[PDB]
Amino acid sequence: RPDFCLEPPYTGPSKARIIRYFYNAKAGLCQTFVYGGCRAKRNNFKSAEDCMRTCGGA
Amino acid sequence: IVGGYTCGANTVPYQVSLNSGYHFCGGSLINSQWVVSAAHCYKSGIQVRLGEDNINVVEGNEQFISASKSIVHPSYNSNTLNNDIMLIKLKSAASLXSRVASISLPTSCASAGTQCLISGWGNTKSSGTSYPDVLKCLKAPILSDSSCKSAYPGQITSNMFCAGYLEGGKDSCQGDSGGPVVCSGKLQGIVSWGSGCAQKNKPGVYTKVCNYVSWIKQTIASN
Ligand SMILES: [Ca+2]
Ligand SMILES: [Ca+2]
Ligand code: NA
Repeated sequence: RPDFCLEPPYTGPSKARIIRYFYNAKAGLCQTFVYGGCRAKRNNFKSAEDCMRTCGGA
Repeated sequence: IVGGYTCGANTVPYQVSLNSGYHFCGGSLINSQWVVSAAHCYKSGIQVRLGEDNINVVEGNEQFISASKSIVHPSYNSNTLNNDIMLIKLKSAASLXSRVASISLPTSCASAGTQCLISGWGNTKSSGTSYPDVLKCLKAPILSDSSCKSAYPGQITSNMFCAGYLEGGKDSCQGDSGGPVVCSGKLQGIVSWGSGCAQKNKPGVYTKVCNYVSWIKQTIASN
């Protein structure tokens, strides 16, 4: 099945500026991005630790 | 705010910033102890920042007050964004003067074409990223329900309304959510969502505050 850890970060339609983490497969590390507040995809984490635990090594 | 202008220090006294280690949403002060924002702006450890202009620097007119309560509308739907409204109680009453003041709730809904003031510390670019230090403002008209539904087929509920310019270039954006849309001195909208920011044929969507006046008054009074 498709690895959700490899999907580009998704900001969504809502207009909040919430800082979340996504696994950047190209760089091999969890990076920060702007989440709008709704319709979050799975490559969206509240902390670097959650991101590494879920997507580390993807 | 994309395509707007610098409001001027404390020219929008009811505008507040919701901070959780950084600015993430806006809000509107409706009385010394209550703020109206968006339901999708619910977040842990909210601190309401009043009297702000430059959100990155202490200028001397700020009041930082923690949220003691955050009541999301009971019918809020996180999938459709219907009923995107939240009431935040301040742990301690804010000191109102000219720089920190409440905005009146509407007595009736605003008609299409009514010019309003939209404000916030959100992204100022339609393509790319640029967050301002000071508060940005934008004059924009309420749009018809028909044009709003045409722009967003099957997404507009009776609790949402569009505002802006169809040609693009002027709109609210990420970081503006929860903020005000004031028309003739009344809070008619809450920055909610849209397809990107300032895109042609994609005006901003806002929570219709005029549909919640009774709920707002009763909820505040019972908390
Ligand atoms: Ca990063
Ligand atoms: Ca400041
Ligand atoms: Na200033």
